[PDB]
Amino acid sequence: QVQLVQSGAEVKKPGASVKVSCKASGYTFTGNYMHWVRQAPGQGLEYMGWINPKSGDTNYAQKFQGRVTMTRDTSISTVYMEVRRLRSDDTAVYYCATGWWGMDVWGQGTLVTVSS
Amino acid sequence: DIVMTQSPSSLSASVGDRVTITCRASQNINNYLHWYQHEPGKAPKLLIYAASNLQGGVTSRFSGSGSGTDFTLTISTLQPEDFATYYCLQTHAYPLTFGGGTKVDIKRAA
Repeated sequence: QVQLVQSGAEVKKPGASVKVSCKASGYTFTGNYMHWVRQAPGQGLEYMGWINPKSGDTNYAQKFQGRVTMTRDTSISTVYMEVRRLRSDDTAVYYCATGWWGMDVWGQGTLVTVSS
Repeated sequence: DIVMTQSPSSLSASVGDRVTITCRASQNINNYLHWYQHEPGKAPKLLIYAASNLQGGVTSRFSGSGSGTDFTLTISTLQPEDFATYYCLQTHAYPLTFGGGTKVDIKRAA
């Protein structure tokens, strides 16, 4: 009964940042990596990167390196992804997912809309 | 990084057709390849894990085959509820990588 509960929809101006949350329950939180994926209108699902909640170590897919930061707050079993320098290309549904290794359980998604 | 090339990127078919979708890996990934169905507005749904294993609760009309660098997802007889975009996902190594997707459009025979 692992469950991931994400924060609600956000509306942001171009060049703003957004920080989306993912609260985990039903497993040892520091035990699994957390992944993020998004899907923007018309485009393919794309992998964003991962955070190890034990150490806070991260790595991002090349496309997002330098613009995306993942953090965690262990006291509340929550992982955050902050996306900076928002543009229309970033309007998308953002998903978190966890597993022993892969993406076994998914959050419900968070819509971010980048609007002029 | 491992690049997953998925084909077709889009196709139109009709109910009762066989659909065949491929993913080619840029290097050998053994059997560490999964197939997802995506309906925009829902999280991706796992169909096939480790190349050929049908997920509990998923219709046996879906089947996966292949190993190494060449993988196929077959839908035996297309149904209206298959309207979705399908993806392969390699889990051989991080960063994880999706194929570019196959948008399956359903056209009337009628």
